[PDB]
Amino acid sequence: SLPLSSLTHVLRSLTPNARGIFRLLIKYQLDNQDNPSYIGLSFQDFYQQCREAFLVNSDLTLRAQLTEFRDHKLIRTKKGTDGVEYLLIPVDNGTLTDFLEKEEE
Repeated sequence: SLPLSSLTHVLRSLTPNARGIFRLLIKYQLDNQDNPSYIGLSFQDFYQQCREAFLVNSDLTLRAQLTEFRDHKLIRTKKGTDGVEYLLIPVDNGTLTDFLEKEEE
């Protein structure tokens, strides 16, 4: 797993909204970490959530952003029973927690 400081270093060269996007995805993973049936959010679901937080306004920009995240190994996808891609972050949840506690006091 990637350490907190490498994670921060990747994120600091992105835009404010990209950081928001990543934090929103963290929050979903951490809030559901004790549920073995949570396998992540679909793109359409996450897109709508990002749109409601004024983090993104097009399919295109979100998709570009997730693709950049994947190349940095900050997202992974897993196909559901339905053939739909579900989004998770392949970083230890302790590290992700520490990240949120720094990104606000």
